[PDB]
Amino acid sequence: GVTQEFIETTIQKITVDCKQYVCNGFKKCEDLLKEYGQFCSKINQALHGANLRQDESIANLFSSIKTQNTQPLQAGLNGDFNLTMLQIPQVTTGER
Amino acid sequence: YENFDVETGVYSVSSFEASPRGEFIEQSVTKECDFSPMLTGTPPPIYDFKRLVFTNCNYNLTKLLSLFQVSEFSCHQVSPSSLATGCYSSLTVDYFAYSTDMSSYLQPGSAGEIVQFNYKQDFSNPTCRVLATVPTNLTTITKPSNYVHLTECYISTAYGKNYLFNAPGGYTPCLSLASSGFSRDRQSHSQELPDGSFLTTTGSVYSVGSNLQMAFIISVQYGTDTNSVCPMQALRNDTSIEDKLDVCVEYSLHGITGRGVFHNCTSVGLRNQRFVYDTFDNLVGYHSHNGNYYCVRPCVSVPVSVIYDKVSNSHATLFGSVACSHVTTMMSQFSRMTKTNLLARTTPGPLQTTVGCAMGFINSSMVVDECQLPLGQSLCAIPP
Amino acid sequence: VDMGTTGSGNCIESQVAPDFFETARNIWPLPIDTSKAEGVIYPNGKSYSNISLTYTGLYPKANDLGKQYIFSDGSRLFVSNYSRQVETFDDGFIVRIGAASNKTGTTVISQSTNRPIKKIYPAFMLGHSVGNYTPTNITGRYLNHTLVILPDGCGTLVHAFYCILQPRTQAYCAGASTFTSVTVWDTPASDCANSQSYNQLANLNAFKLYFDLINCTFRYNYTITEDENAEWFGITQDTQGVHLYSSRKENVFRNNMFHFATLPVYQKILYYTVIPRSIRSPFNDRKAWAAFYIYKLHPLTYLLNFDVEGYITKAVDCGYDDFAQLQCSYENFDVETGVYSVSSFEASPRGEFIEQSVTKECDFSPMLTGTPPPIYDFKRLVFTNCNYNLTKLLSLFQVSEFSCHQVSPSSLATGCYSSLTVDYFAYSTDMSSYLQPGSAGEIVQFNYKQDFSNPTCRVLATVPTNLTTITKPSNYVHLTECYISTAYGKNYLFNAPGGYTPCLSLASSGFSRDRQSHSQELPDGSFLTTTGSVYSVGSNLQMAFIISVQYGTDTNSVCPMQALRNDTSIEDKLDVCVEYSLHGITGRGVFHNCTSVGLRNQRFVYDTFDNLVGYHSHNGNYYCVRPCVSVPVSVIYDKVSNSHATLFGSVACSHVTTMMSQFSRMTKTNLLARTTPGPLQTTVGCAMGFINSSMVVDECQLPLGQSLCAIPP
Amino acid sequence: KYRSAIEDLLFNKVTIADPGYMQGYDECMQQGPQSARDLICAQYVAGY
Amino acid sequence: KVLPPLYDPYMEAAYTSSLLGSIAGASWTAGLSSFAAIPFAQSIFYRLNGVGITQQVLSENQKIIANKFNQALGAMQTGFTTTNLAFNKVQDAVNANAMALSKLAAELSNTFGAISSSISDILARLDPPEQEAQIDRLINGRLTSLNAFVAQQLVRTEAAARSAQLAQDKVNECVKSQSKRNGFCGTGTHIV
Amino acid sequence: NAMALSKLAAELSNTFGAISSSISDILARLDPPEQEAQIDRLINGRLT
Amino acid sequence: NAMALSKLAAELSNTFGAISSSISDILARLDPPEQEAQIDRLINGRLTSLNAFVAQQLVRTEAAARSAQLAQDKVNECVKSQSKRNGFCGTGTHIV
Ligand SMILES: *[C@@H]1O[C@H](CO)[C@@H](O[C@@H]2O[C@H](CO)[C@@H](O)[C@H](O)[C@H]2NC(C)=O)[C@H](O)[C@H]1NC(C)=O
Ligand SMILES: *[C@@H]1O[C@H](CO)[C@@H](O[C@@H]2O[C@H](CO)[C@@H](O)[C@H](O)[C@H]2NC(C)=O)[C@H](O)[C@H]1NC(C)=O
Ligand SMILES: *[C@@H]1O[C@H](CO)[C@@H](O)[C@H](O)[C@H]1NC(C)=O
Ligand SMILES: *[C@@H]1O[C@H](CO)[C@@H](O)[C@H](O)[C@H]1NC(C)=O
Ligand SMILES: *[C@@H]1O[C@H](CO)[C@@H](O)[C@H](O)[C@H]1NC(C)=O
Ligand SMILES: *[C@@H]1O[C@H](CO)[C@@H](O)[C@H](O)[C@H]1NC(C)=O
Ligand SMILES: *[C@@H]1O[C@H](CO)[C@@H](O)[C@H](O)[C@H]1NC(C)=O
Ligand SMILES: *[C@@H]1O[C@H](CO)[C@@H](O)[C@H](O)[C@H]1NC(C)=O
Ligand SMILES: *[C@@H]1O[C@H](CO)[C@@H](O)[C@H](O)[C@H]1NC(C)=O
Ligand SMILES: *[C@@H]1O[C@H](CO)[C@@H](O)[C@H](O)[C@H]1NC(C)=O
Ligand SMILES: *[C@@H]1O[C@H](CO)[C@@H](O)[C@H](O)[C@H]1NC(C)=O
Repeated sequence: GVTQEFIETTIQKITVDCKQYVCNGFKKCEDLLKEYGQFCSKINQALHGANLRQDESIANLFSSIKTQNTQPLQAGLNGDFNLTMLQIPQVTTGER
Repeated sequence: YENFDVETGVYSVSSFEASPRGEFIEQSVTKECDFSPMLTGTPPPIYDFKRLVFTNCNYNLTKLLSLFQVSEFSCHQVSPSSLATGCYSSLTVDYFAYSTDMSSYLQPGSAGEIVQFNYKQDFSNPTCRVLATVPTNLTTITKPSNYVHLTECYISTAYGKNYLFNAPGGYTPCLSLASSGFSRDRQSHSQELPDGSFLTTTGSVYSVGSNLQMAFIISVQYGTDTNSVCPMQALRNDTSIEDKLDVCVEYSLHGITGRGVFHNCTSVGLRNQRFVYDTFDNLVGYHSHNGNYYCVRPCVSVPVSVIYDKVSNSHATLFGSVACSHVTTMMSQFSRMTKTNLLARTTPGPLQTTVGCAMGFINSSMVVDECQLPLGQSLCAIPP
Repeated sequence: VDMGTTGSGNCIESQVAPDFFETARNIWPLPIDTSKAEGVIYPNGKSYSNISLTYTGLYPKANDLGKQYIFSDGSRLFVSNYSRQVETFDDGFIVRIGAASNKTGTTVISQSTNRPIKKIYPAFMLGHSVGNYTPTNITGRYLNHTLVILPDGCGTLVHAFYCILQPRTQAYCAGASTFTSVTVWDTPASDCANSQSYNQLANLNAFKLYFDLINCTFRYNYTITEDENAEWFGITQDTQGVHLYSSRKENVFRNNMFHFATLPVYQKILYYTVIPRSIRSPFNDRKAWAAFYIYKLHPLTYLLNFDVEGYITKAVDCGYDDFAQLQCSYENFDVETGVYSVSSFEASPRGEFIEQSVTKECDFSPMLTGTPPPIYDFKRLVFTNCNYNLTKLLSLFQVSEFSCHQVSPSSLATGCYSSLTVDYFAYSTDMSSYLQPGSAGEIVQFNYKQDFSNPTCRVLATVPTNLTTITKPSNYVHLTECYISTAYGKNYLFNAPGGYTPCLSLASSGFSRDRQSHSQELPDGSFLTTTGSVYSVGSNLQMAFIISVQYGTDTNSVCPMQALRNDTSIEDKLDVCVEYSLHGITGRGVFHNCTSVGLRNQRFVYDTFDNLVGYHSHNGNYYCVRPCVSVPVSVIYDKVSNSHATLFGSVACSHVTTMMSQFSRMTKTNLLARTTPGPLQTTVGCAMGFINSSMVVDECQLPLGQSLCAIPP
Repeated sequence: KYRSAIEDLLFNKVTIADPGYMQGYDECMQQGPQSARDLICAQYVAGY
Repeated sequence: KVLPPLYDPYMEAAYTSSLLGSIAGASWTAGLSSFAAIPFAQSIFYRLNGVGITQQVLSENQKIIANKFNQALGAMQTGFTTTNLAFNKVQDAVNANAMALSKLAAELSNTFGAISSSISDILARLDPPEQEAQIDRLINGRLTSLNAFVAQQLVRTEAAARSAQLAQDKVNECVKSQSKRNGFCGTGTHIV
Repeated sequence: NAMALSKLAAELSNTFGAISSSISDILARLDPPEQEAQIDRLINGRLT
Repeated sequence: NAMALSKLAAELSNTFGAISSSISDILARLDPPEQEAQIDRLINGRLTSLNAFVAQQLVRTEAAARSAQLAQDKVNECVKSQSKRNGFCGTGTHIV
């Protein structure tokens, strides 16, 4: 029996141009928004930190390649077990 | 980020350079709206006001307002000054004879017989209420005998006094009954209905002062396709075919205004609409008079990413998701140094990568196992 | 405008017999197909594409059969009773033109003939008032200015004009003794040049033969391309005039009606009559013409689906069905299989539940007799447990300013309050700016400060010379100073909001001259000093009224003088949505019989969230109040079978039956008729469309809760 | 029965406002306004 | 802006290929320090032996076991339908990624009580004292929406980091080794 | 579980700056130009 | 930890559309009918900000409790004993 399970590792990383998003490049709107403090800079820093943390997490997850010994699996049948469904097909017509 | 000391990384930055903007004006040719019935004959009574609706014409509000001495110009969701420089899908004017001494009775939410039985203003659209005095020099408008407004409009039942009230912007139910004018104060008119009840109205008659006074209720509507009712302006029809392209302009096209950058774009959209919108009601395209479809983008649309290395104190720019040729031809959006570097064909010119156009980079065969400046899609920025 | 040459000569007589046209053989029912967006006016706000939105406007009800009108062809013409039936132009109507235009036709006057069917454009007479024709007393005569839609050009042009239809006196014409109906004939036997290009005014000439067109405000016409596709015509009226809609406007190959004309008819249109049309086809080339259907437009919520080309391809009548309510609540035409909590989109007519306490009348007599007090010595009247007539008080004054806070001047005369406080004094309207909120000067500082803690209104009024009960005082007097003279001096005393000045007793002596000062020695050795400004009263005495109100929770005893009857909810208006006004408390709700609960001596019962839950009525019966949408409705949808069912969560089935006027139209119909798949009581509420099956399952995609599953048909 | 003895003690030691899954819309009228189960009876007034 | 992912799809392919090549091993030693070059079939049979299937049965039913494994791998295709829970989770993650962007874009089109959702329209139709209030209302609404979006993005990033840690644990326990736990790597006795 | 329902029900009873928390009360006491503002305030708060 | 405090302290300095961020300034510069509106604007903004702060504090407290449970697990498995798992107590073969 085969149990299928999905474990997410990423989300779409979004950076928002807070000034353009809020004011659409209007001087009056920017002057009125300046009364709210440092909102846009804080938003930018928060999004940048989230994206940086996601980048480090994904790099940490993928770092297992550098320190993992493997063996070259035979293409198609590995003994009597058929692993063609899980192997990357090799075609010399174009790029891998 | 409002930080003098920024750490090493790749950042999404805002645009702070302000560049001069042109103007893109495209106005449809239309006739002139005629306010002549408003300026001739005797003005109607308040309960029997006259409505003028203007569509696909050019209005000169200065000409109309220069013939009157305005005493009150209360407006809602629009300004009196914007009423003369704005474009509308329709322009409705309700005008009647009204004494400015009765100004409080025409106000929103006011009590009395004026709102109940004569005229209730409608506030579902941007509307302006103008109370104006007709000067004695203007002889085209004739002073009526008196000012007449209804004090009652009810159906007399067995219990009696079933008062009928005006709908916002509509006429009184006793309009046909009040067709015969009220010669005396507190004169009553009664009509027999087939149900057996009597419809009764009463009018208040008071003399007109030294100068006749009118009331104008101007209501406007705004359309997203074409605001045909536009002011008479001598503005030229600018051409964006060669000039004002790929640069920020302040456009006013067939009543739609805003700021944006216009690009050449293959005609995509509905085959009848002049303006093209996306699912979020953003003006995306525009079919121009010259038969060319233009492809509207905001003033700041290109994503700019700055790659900073603190140790080397060196920075580079990545124009995410943009081709380098478009970056070059659309240089009037970035910082002054970026504009200068795009104007002059520098040898470290724009470079096309898999994550967008790169400025300040060079193609390299170097392969790394880790980096502190990842550009995305297995790309790393190697600091100088 | 110029309507053309006045018609002269006799009219063409017509035979009126509804018994031939209105037959079961001629009935071809064509219900409104909402899945095809049939008769949907394209909204003028925007042209959306590839997106599904809900819209509120004038739309036809789903599966509406409408009214069918059949016209024939002629010598003496044959027509129905259409010209004498006066329909009600409530919100407008839509016309389905030439749905059948290529099938066999059964001429209502001819027999045993099957001619190919040809579409026809309807003719209407829309007006504000209706009456009788003088010589015949037959209903269907439009008085005053009348709007007439009239096809012309053998079917290639439509005439729209608005003016008085003066009946003539010649025989067979309207307003004559030999008048039967207002029929208009095309006469295509070389009188329309049908063989040649279509250009004639035969229809308008026939109408001018019937009626005299005088004092005619406008006359437009619109070209119609000679086609045979099914057409859609619609008409509505709003503040901008009368709007005409046509599917031919933007795309005759589509089903969307687009606005194409606005008619300057600003008075409300209340009636419309279909003008019978009998064209004069000779026996050589007689034809069987089509029929048009008229569907009334209702204010309804619709879920419109816009094509990739921007056209509405399908629509959903939100209140028609429970599946429709599911589609509109989630705004999704394609909803996956599941059990959904849905909203209520059906609007049902509401009654009125009025219960007003009997009280005496508040007396404003001191406000209307004697000389009004000065501003610093204003008189205050507080009213509780009485009926006020604000119209009576405000009709004796010429109001110059009616500024109000947290309440409107109109609502001040039709609202109920726990108290009504009126401060009135003599005040010159030239000093209006000094009575405004936050104003500077001595008026607010030392004479009167308005208290903005309750909904308050400030009225500046002029007393007419006719009103002789109020006597003009000698002058207008207000205090310019009120201070305690200490060693340093000038310790100014300021008015509290709504209170009197500390110098009121000092100022009781009055002020005869301008800038007259009064001083009093306090026991501490300091002097209390006041100064008054005296200025003459103008031609008319002017007063100032400060009306402040308080809204109560239990009983608003101060109610307006209304002759409204005390309605009874014992039998009528029970378990149905009503708009109630009970002892000053207003709102919308549904009333049910309940055993008397809540705190004693209280008329109204509230929960911990200040929601009106109960009400003790005059008839000694306690009632439970619900927000008029209270029964939870759950729709169980199976996509594969395209079948749906309703679960009324937490409600007994008997109460679901009695409380039927809250759900969709189909649900109301199914609850009215004792259908054999009637409401079924389960452990999760009342179920409509279910049966207990005694079936045991190990899994289900439609779980009702409490180990219950819905097995799709 | 559907509860063990220890389950019975645990459920009796915890107070939970009973939601009227069946006929609970009518049970709220009969009970009247009660602070303990007002949030359950607010289902049909607030709109949840 | 939608930032590109940190790695090219080729790098993810390399990661999954290394995972596939790391399946075979000793699976009986007392550490992770040594790597044995036992082939895939031998490793699978050793995992079956560890499950509790004796070597006599494994030697007897070699082809039968291989055929059943091949049938399972070929039936793995059928799970990419709406009925499967894991595929529903994949589509749910995609839909959440799309929904964040859709909400962010759609919050710019609603007026928030103002006369218009466009600052240009407010400037054109109104005058400083009123247009200041209208623009302030728009600003307040947009700031609240942006703050909500940023908070939700932070929550999603933390959840994705925790789920990536869980995925690393699953790779280390179920993929690179055999699991003696129950329900961590699916129902039944875990093999590979 | 109880506090979620209690908060959801109690958020319907507070005025959010308007003259009243009831839409009917606002419609009865005010007029369209001010009615729109008060109802919009209530709507914005309830949506948040 | 510092950012929570900084946001809480800095949300008291922005006017939120009012004439001033100080209630005393509003009371001094305006009069009851407008004083109520401005103070209500300030109140609405500060209430929304405080509610957001409390929700974020609850989320952080729950996350810290879960992380404390994880730390207890790590102490029991890696510190007080030797772990045969891979990657729970770092890369390689765990010792101490
Ligand atoms: C091993 O598995 C592969 C992949 O499932 C099988 O290859 C497929 O064979 C079928 C039948 O001939 C073809 O229709 C497919 O196109 C092949 N490829 C795929 C990707 O499905 C293969 O037959 C199996 N058996 C062996 C002995 O290799
Ligand atoms: C369609 O309507 C137009 C406009 O009302 C008509 O043209 C006017 O006809 C009147 C006489 O009926 C003339 O006095 C006007 O000079 C005409 N032109 C205008 C107002 O511009 C026209 O007759 C109508 N019928 C058609 C075209 O068949
Ligand atoms: C509008 O009216 C004024 C009245 O003086 C006139 O001078 C002007 O030419 C008109 N047209 C405009 C401003 O386009
Ligand atoms: C025809 O219409 C009239 C009203 O105009 C109605 O009284 C009469 O019954 C109708 N005749 C029918 C339906 O046969
Ligand atoms: C019409 O009504 C009048 C008034 O009742 C009556 O005298 C007359 O006979 C009726 N019929 C006609 C004119 O045919
Ligand atoms: C029209 O005539 C009918 C004839 O029956 C009569 O009953 C009706 O009252 C008349 N209507 C009017 C408005 O005179
Ligand atoms: C309208 O019709 C009525 C009834 O025939 C008539 O008395 C009146 O004079 C007409 N005109 C107006 C303006 O009411
Ligand atoms: C037509 O209008 C004239 C003025 O142009 C007026 O005197 C006359 O009474 C009107 N006739 C009607 C309404 O029948
Ligand atoms: C009838 O035939 C015409 C002419 O070919 C065609 O345009 C139309 O679609 C057909 N159907 C209907 C319902 O009119
Ligand atoms: C209120 O006062 C008016 C003054 O004319 C009077 O006619 C009316 O009967 C009074 N009562 C009401 C409207 O209930
Ligand atoms: C009354 O309130 C108290 C508060 O402690 C509560 O315990 C009790 O159950 C309430 N009684 C009711 C709602 O009948």
